Amino acid sequence: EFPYYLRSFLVVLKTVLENEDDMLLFDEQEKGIVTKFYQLSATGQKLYVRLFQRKLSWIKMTKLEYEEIALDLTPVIEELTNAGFLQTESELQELSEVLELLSAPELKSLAKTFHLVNPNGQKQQLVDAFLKLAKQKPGIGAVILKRAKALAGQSVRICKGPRAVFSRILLLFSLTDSMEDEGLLVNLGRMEFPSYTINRKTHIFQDRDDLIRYAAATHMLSDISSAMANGNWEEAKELAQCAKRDWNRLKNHPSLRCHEDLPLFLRCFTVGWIYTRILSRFVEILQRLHMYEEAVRELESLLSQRIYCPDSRGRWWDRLALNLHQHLKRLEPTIKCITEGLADPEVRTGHRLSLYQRAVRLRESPSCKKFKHLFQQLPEMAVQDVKHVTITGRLCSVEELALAHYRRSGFDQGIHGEGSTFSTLYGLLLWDIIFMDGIPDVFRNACQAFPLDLCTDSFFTSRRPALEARLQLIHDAPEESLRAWVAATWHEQEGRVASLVSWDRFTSLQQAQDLVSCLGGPVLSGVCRHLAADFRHCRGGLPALVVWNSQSRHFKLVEVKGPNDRLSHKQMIWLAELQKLGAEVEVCHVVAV
Amino acid sequence: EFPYYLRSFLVVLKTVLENEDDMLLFDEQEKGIVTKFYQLSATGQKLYVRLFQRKLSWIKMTKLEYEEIALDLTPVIEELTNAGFLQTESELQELSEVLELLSAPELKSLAKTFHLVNPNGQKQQLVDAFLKLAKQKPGIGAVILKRAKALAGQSVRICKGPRAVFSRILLLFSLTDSMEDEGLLVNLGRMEFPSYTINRKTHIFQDRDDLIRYAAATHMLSDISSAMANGNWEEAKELAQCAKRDWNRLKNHPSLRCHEDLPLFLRCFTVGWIYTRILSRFVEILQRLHMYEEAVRELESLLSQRIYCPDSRGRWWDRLALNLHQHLKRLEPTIKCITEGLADPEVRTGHRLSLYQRAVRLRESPSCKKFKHLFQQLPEMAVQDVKHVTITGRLCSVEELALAHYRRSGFDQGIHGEGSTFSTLYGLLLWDIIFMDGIPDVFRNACQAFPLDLCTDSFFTSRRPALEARLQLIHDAPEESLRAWVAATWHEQEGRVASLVSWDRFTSLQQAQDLVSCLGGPVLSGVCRHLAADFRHCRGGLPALVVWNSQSRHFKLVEVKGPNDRLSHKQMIWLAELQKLGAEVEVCHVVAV
DNA sequence: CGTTGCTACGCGTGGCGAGCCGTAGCAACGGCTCGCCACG
Repeated sequence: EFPYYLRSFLVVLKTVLENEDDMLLFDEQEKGIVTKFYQLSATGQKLYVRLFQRKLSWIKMTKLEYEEIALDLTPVIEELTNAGFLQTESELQELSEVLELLSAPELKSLAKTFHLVNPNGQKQQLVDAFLKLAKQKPGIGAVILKRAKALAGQSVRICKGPRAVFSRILLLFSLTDSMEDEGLLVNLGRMEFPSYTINRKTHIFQDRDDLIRYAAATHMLSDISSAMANGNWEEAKELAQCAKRDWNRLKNHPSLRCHEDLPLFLRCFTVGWIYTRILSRFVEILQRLHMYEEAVRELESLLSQRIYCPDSRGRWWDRLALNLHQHLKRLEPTIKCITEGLADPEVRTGHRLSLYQRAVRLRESPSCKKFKHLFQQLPEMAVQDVKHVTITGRLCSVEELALAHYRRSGFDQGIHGEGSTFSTLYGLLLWDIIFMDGIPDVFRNACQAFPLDLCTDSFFTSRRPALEARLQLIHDAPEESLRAWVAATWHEQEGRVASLVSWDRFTSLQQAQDLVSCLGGPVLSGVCRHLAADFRHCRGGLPALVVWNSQSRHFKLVEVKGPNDRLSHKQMIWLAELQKLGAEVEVCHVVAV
Repeated sequence: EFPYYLRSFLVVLKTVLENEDDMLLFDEQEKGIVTKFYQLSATGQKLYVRLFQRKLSWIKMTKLEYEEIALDLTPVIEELTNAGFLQTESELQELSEVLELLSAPELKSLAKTFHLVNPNGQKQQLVDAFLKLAKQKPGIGAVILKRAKALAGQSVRICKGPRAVFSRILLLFSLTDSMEDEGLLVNLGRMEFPSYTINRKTHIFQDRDDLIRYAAATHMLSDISSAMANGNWEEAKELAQCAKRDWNRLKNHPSLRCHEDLPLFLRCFTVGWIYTRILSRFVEILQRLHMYEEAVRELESLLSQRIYCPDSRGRWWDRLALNLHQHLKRLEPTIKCITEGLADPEVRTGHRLSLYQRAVRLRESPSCKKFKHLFQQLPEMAVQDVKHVTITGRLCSVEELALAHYRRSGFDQGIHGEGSTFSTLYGLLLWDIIFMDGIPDVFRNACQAFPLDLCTDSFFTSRRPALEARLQLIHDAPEESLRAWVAATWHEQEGRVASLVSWDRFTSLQQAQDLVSCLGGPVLSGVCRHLAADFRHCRGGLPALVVWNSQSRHFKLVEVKGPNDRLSHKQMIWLAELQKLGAEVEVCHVVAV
């Protein structure tokens, strides 16, 4: 009667409409369209949202079925058409769009009609043949168009004007979903968020145009990503080349100056940052296509600016070196690269370790004896040793095999939760700081699962005195404090959606209390500090497993590796860090059976 | 020249005289008195009605002033006296009546005259002293009488014979005004009533005597009510005890058998029903006087019969339990009471909830562990949860504060109209059914504001097919239908007095149309069904407020509660019902500032 | 309900009447607040 998708869609409109500065990014005709949506019947609102969620393409009217809305959709379609929200096949004027609308038999039929060869050819071959055939001013395109429409019959499509309005509203509601591909899910009407106070101070978008350019970059990034994921690297390349063309064409626009003044945790919500991300995928595409030459200039270009994606610099330096070392075989620029990279303070310890490791390799083979004078800068960056055990396989999940073995070794409890285990404890012990008042712009509407600066260096620096006082309080805390604090947060917040916290990670509050008792205050303090100080990079390197003996309270943090799986650099940096806090860590290899 | 009070008085006489069966309830001398009234001059008719509206007591002739009738009333008084309509002080023969007529100085003067002590005592003390002094066959009463009359001077009083004739005529004209205290206002000459056709089939009063007994019960109920309202509970008790004596003295009279055969919506216009109401106030009086013992037998007596005031049974059961539980502290009869009450199908959901709530309380404390075997009958009567918000106070009207807050929350429209808002919409959407032909005895003269069965279960059952067809038609109605129907009734009936409909509740037809558009057909259908099916009990529990956003058409039904105000059971039953129809409901608490 | 001077003793509203040689008891006194009823 009042279905979820409509409810959730209504929440988003309400939120965005509520904020006057966001509303200044739309003109009067655009606001008028939201009004028109509100003036639709209920059955009309339901169909529009069911169609708005679908891929933007034409749909045959005989394929439209939503029994829960109406047994015959025709008058609803009619309402939406009169209101300017759907268009009918009278406005279907693009040959590609209609060729996309036909089934396989129909395309074949049309093919025979125009005497195409290979009519039993695949759809994409037919589509391609027809469009070429249409390129014979003016062309026979018009005739292929009318005959295809005769076949397709009555059809509707979501109009693009109104759709783009809702599209930008959606963007405004959840900015952290825009670059999510590579911080709007169904429950939105029903999920309870944490409490905090909205506090805005800074404009992200300079004007209506700024938002529109932002949104177009977003869609392009989404397009390119889609292509790459399906292995369509050639299409992925051309899309990236166009995106590349739009970006230079836009550089030195006055709006960019204002973007540069935003703090990093807002700056990721700007057009330039998005094109930088686009350029970064461009690198991967060039490599898949073996264009290692071209990949290197793009890397050097990315690294030559310092306004966008500083987080990415380590990945860039490391890939630049790899291309220089291996595919280009240029030994002296490679040394230069590693040394610049090592000097770059944005590079976190993982890539740093990776860069250094490559230096050692280069300094120690016939190929580079002569460059010896370029290796004296080398830091003494070392990472401490861990213990490795092996267990035999079975026919199954490698973590579950590990868990069974540690239960045989006296560790009757165990959790396979990766980073979520610690991040959940972090969440439970530091909730009121994660969600504290007084930090401008980190909470911009009432539907966030985290403060916007969470995954940014300024999270810690903006809450430093409270953090310093809380981490000291944890480090010294006796068991009973630890158990109590966890219970407090658990009791007061259970169910509330906080991105750090998985309410189902533990089998119960008691299990979580038992775990914090075994880990103890110093260890917990150490891990919470790392997560607060540098959450992106810490969450990823943490051991698969935590196991413990409920009698002795002996615990081990265990990383599990099956055949052909080894430690990444991140994992090596964090097993050592954990070891430094005095936790016992172990790597468990499952061997082929 | 032709003043309102006379016009209205003339309308009543005309109506009643017009009906021959009503006229059979008066004898020839009584009809003769109406004739004599008609034979009075105009100035005579005006004075009589101005005196008939006044309290029945003696009036000093030097206090009579009606300049608009005559600058000297003497010959008019003379006309009314000759005609037998007023009596003069020659017939003032009751010591109490004359002691009531004297001012404060005069009573003091008389007091000194008869050597009363405390002559500076209050009037009621003097009045009481004189009447005691008169009790010294025969007594000195005669002497106090003559000396008081010497002081009071020329005085007149409305004669009781003719007055009681007009009194019964008034009763006959508007029977729903008789029990109104606890369904004859000035405009009567000028108010336009709805259209409908008179259709009588059943005699309410068996004869002249029946009507007279009915009227005397009415006056007693009015007396007792007056007493209670002024906190004269002791006088209220004695009046009730006499009334109690008259009722038993009357039980098994043959006229009662005919009253029992009347449908409920006429049966309320009978002597027995009135004494039942009298007995019900008797309960409240006994409690005010802390006679909780006696209150309980009266309750048990009321509940032991099923012919009168079935509507009241829930109130009775609930008060019986309260007296048993709290003041008598009898735990086992209390359980019995609640269980009988819960079994009583006359008890509506409000008192039902109240009864159950008391059961839970009794089943869950040391006092009643042992009675566990008496609690197994317990129904699973549950009532769903609502949302509660709080806002800060200001120095002002709690509903107006709420309205200001919801305007801040984006609800630019709002109405504080309680039940009248919905009942007005009900009225506008169902007018021609509320006033339809074909239901015998619901329209008995041309001056009714509602069908007589309106507030009775038989309203719905007597119009069920038309109601079922109309509520289905509303449930499915598109916005444009809703707006149109409301406009139709508004246009055709505006001004006509219908008790359900407040022509001033909305600021205009358009506001009402905008509201019905936001509420939508299903919700409206749900509320109209409740009001049709059970109008007494539904109108009272409805939220103070309806607020809405004119753009999104989001609406909320809001109940407002200031300090020390909480939800009644009725309100809890109807917030849930509204919630069931999918309306969004909210309780707004204003907190002390 | 004060202040004080003398006597005796040792249904929603507005208008307006009613109410409130010292020392202890009481009646008059006005300003003020309340309740009742007529009225539209």
